[PDB]
Amino acid sequence: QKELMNRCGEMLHIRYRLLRQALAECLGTLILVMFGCGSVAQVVLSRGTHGGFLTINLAFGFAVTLAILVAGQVSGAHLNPAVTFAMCFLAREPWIKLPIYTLAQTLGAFLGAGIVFGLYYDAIWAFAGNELVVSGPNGTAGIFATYPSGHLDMVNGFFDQFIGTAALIVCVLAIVDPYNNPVPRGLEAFTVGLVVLVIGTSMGFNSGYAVNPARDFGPRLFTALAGWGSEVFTTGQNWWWVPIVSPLLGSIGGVFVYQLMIGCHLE
Amino acid sequence: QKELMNRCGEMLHIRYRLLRQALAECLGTLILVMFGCGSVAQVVLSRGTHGGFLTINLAFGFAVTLAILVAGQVSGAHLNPAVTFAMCFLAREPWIKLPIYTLAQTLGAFLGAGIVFGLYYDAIWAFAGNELVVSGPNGTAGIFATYPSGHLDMVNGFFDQFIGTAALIVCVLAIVDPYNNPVPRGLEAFTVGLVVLVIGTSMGFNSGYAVNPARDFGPRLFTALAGWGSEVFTTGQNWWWVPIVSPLLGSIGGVFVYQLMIGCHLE
Amino acid sequence: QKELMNRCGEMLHIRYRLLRQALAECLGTLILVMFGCGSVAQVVLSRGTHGGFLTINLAFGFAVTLAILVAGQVSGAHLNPAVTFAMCFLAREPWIKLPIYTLAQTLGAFLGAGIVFGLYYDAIWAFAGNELVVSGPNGTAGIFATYPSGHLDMVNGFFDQFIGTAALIVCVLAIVDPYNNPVPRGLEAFTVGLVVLVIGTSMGFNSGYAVNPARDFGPRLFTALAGWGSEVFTTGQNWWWVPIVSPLLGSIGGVFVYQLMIGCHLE
Amino acid sequence: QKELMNRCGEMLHIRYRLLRQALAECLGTLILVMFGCGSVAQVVLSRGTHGGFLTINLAFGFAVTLAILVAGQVSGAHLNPAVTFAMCFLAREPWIKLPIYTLAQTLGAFLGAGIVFGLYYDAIWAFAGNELVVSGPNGTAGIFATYPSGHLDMVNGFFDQFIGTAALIVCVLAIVDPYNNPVPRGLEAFTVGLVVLVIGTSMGFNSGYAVNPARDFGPRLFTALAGWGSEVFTTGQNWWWVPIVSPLLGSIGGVFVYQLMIGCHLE
Repeated sequence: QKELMNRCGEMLHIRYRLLRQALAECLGTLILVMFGCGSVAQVVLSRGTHGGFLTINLAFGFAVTLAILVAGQVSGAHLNPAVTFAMCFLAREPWIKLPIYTLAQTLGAFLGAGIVFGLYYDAIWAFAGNELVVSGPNGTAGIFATYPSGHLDMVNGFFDQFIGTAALIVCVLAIVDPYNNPVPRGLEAFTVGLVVLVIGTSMGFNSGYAVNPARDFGPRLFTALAGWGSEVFTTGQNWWWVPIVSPLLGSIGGVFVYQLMIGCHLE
Repeated sequence: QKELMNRCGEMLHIRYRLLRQALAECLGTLILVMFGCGSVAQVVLSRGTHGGFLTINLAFGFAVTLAILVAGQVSGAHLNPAVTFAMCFLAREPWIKLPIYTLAQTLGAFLGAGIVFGLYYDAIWAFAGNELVVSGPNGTAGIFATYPSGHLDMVNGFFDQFIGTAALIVCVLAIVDPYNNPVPRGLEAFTVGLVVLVIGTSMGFNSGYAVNPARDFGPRLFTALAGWGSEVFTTGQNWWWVPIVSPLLGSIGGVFVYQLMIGCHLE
Repeated sequence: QKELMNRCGEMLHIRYRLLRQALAECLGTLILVMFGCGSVAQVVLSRGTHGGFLTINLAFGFAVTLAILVAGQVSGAHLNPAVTFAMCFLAREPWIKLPIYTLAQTLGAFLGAGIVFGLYYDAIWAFAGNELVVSGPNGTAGIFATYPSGHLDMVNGFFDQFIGTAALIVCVLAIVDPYNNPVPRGLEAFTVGLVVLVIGTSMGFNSGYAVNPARDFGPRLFTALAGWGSEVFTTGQNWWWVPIVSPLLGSIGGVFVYQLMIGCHLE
Repeated sequence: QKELMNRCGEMLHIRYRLLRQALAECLGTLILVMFGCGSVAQVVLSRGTHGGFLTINLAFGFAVTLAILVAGQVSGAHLNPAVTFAMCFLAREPWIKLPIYTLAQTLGAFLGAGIVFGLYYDAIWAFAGNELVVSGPNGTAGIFATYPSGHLDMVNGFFDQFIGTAALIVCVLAIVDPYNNPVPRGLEAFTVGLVVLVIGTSMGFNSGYAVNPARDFGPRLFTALAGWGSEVFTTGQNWWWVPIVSPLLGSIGGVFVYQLMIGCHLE
């Protein structure tokens, strides 16, 4: 039966490399969101019975590792518009793929929310008694997108994502640096996956350590059309744009931090 | 004394390769079930005193790694009829070993339940006061097999295992792909073990993330003969066939997902 | 100042290899017990405030990895009389070092208890109000040695350690097998450290997953002389000999299990 | 745009190697403190809702791994004056960089506290109602620096840090030993990161497993100027000097322990 599989492989073969990389980013971000947002639903819908916040940190951290193992060889497994912006800002990848990856990263993250919604369709609907509440004691929209806590304000929420994304790029840039290799080559999947693991355990209290415009805006746009309504965007004094603008500004901020102390003074 | 050991080794040497691989699968699935179902008994019989659900996720995830380290070099450490079905569907392994591995995977998983039952013989019997209850406040059958929760329905339970198994095959296929190696070769034990770790932390709320017909039907058949009675099969509106049919359909579904976006468009 | 260090190194150089390996086993078991029994004191004296049972599993599992990294190159990091008995039974190491390693493993484990006692000297004494209680609500002897639970009986306690040690040897033998290498060579520290991690999360409910005569009898003998009295040995219907006799019988039982299915039918 | 980046790289290039290593230590300790002290604020300000003590252990343990991945190739990622003192005492690194690294390690740790303070500015101020309390039910100074518990005394606190640092150097020396390599070269980031993980789970109950004069005195000096006042230094019967003097004495104590049993008797 290998003759049919090889025949199907040659027909479905994609000549365009750019579209091949965008297809890998859709599945790479799908795994990250399905295994990440699905973990939140496991600890929110169960009210902590099936795990606490450490379950979210372990699943979100190791979902990046698995997403890198899946789409790393094809597209580089950027998995983040802030990460893609950092690579483009460093003259490492063409600027033409910045909107291509972002469009391919928002998708898949949007699809990953639909998979999580279909995975917990009965639990989500029975959480608030055949109704959808954006936030509160029976809030269900917090599973997909990230929302500020009661203590968090508008100014602190901006710097919460800025520091989270800057610390992500600083650690990511050191891993992907060709001249900075304190670890044998090929272990970039586990090392980058540890960065998201310690970010959730350190800066995941204010909002939910989004630090990813695709991971946040993607499922947030899904919840608007799924039935949560327009209240998703207006929650937290129009919080929806904070996990988008701030991580982009945090990427260039984290690019400068690494380059000024270690990146430029190497070799 | 090495002369006797070498003499015993040559006598016990098995010429048939297929039977050698089936013998490895029996011990490979035995370790997976003994260390997996034993973890559930540690957190169910102790009522959360000796660990929560994160204990189950860590033990189930790392039991696959140890089972791969034990039987990986001999049989490939399929450890799953859905995984074996995916390999056969991809023209990677002969179809003759699909029933051979499944028979060898149900066994060992059945034996692994007996080892767990003998490990917690006093705790299981004293859990309900010298009696066996399939489900409820003193339910003991949920340690071995997986049962749906109160919120889970018949339709959602089918798609809960379908999504769990499809996400397992997608991540497994990327690891075992000869042309998709973002990680140095030989680390397949740890990478696959992380897939089960994040599946339990993401989709382990609805039923218990079976995603393995051998890991579910094996000990479930043990509980029927151990003393739990025929109520094990009739619990949850005849739930016993869901962790069997759905993961098989989820394997081919997950095979298509990986091949269409990354698998076919490689090299 | 390197001249003095090199001069001191040549003077202190040990010609005897057997005594060099015994010295490594004393420090190897010291790290395992200090980081293992110290973890129990962190969650028992704090009444779960500074960690649950998962803290014990992670610390005990990763203490074996660090002890292997410290004494692996010198003595092989057996760290267990049952493991040493398995190697001697397999004609891999001389029988002369079976009592030498056991004497060197009981020591260090005894010293590791003294370090833990001095680490938590104030917490241990203030736990019961300037008194030492072997077991109960204010029990402090359970930190060092392992004691059966209320549900555990004499017969089940024997098979609890037998299954725990047999599963340890089966996974250890597959790692140290020269012809069974599904993982790149040199990762034996992390792979063996995962075996103890999943044993604590699976079979650590009945008694405390001793599965190590040196790790159990060592600090238990320390508690008798530290002030706990002879009640340590008579607790649990003379439980002290169960974590000694059973793991030794479980090592040869686990040796046969691996050899009959995978060990003999290799290459 | 690569022409501008290369032009900027040559201008910003640093000729002095010693200043290049000090710049790496500032960012290396910054990551360790930002991801370490930020984890404490995640579990203290949330009152355990967003994680327990295991969150601190995982974040502190893996922050050393990420800090080594960032500054390991440049300065060696000492990250600890006790570690730097151990290297200088072993005639491995020049004594001239002992005050240079310590000054560069206190900084960054001081800056890491400011980043954590700005990350949780609203949560810290709202924790005690627009006020700063050093210790108590609303204590906020314990996030940055380490303070003794109620049971801990002056004598035990000295030996709590002595044992913690000695066990750290013993495990660190075995990893960085050129002649003691039971693990493939290059995995020093993960192996050292496991040492801090098991130290927090074993000896992190008495004070908070400081075992690092830079990680403790750095943010402690920040809290004095941030608004906590001079009570930070006088808390716990002048505890501030214990995490400074004791780890330095524990480094040479741990140097002797490893050298006498394994270090000297090698090759």
